[PDB]
Amino acid sequence: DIQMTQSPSSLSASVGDRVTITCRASKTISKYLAWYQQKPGKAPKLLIYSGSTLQSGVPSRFSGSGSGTDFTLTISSLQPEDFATYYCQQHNEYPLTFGQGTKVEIKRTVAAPSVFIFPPSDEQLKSGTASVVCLLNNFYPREAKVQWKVDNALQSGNSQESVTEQDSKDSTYSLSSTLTLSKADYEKHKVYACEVTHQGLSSPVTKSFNRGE
Amino acid sequence: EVQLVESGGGLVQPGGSLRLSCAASGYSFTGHWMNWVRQAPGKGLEWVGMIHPSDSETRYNQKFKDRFTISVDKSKNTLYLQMNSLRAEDTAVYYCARGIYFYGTTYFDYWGQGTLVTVSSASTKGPSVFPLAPSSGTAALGCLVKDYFPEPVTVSWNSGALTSGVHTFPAVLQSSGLYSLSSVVTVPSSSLGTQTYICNVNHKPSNTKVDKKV
Repeated sequence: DIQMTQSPSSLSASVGDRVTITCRASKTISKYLAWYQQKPGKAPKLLIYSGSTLQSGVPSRFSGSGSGTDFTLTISSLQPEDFATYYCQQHNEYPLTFGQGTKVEIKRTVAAPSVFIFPPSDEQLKSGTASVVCLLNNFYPREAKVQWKVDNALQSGNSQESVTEQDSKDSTYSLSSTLTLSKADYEKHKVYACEVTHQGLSSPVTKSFNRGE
Repeated sequence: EVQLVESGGGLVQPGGSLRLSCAASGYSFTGHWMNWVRQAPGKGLEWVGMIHPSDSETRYNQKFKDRFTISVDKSKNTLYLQMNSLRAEDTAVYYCARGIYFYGTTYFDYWGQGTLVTVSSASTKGPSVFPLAPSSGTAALGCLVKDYFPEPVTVSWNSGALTSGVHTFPAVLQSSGLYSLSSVVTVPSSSLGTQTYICNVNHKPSNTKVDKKV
């Protein structure tokens, strides 16, 4: 099979930027590469096929070039409606194979998260489980590092995160991390801390509580 | 005009099976190859295989040949995907897509809306809702919507009176096979004495509704 390598995985750009998205094939695919645009919850839309041919109706700011193993999709000047995920797909042989995608998001200024920690509720403790939550609010860029500490012991494997998509008004992200402990383990320890590393922070920020306070 | 509509998606247990349908209208059905393409949540695209409605000639992606059967009923303008012995990795949105097989091999000019297939051994269950209490000039509170299946739940605040600064996070699939999600909101610290905060949680698949004061 042909393996398609797409770069970058992610790009934050501004309206008006020239955007360059690349796809490399593991072996030659001649001139036959297609490009698709996909918006969240929607099907992919065809933009370009055979490397450089625009599908009728596709705006002229989209263009494609390349041959053999190396190909490019260009958006000459980014528009608001262009923020989206783009995929390449070789059509030189079977099986048909796709790149892993390039997500194009809105560039804005660095913003440090506001950090908050929440203890488990007394009601939950009655069920025999403790969930401890850490919120990282309204930050940019998306990359950030949450480390859980229990009585200063670094936690591993017992937390899960999720992240919102860019806020429609301020283009920031928010993230919650949840540490899950048994009631017994929770009650064996005093200090619960969420330590946050981010580009906007000159040193890691720690938010903590004491069990029972 | 070309219209493609998938149906048949939903929940299935590991080791189960499902038949998906794609109704293709608005053009000559027997004139173009039809395709199935699948896309796991978060991920990119995988081509399943293709069929020509005229004579039911097929070509499969090798990886799918054992467990997936593509068929067609040209009299009904309908394409099918029979998926057998299902497993967690089969969880994906499944698209039917019309092929242009002309320049080299195939690219896809029209797509359906997609139908979601979710493979799970969990059992239908409404959530427990727990407060994320504001700590003793901006404060954060929220609710933890824990241990429900299947997706989705909805969360509002103060019956929709509170919308500014709300973040409701994507659900996380826990190791138990049940989902959890948090919804948070930032508010004026001054308000915590005076203003009431209630999260309104709905889980339609179990007909569960919960209001929790925070």
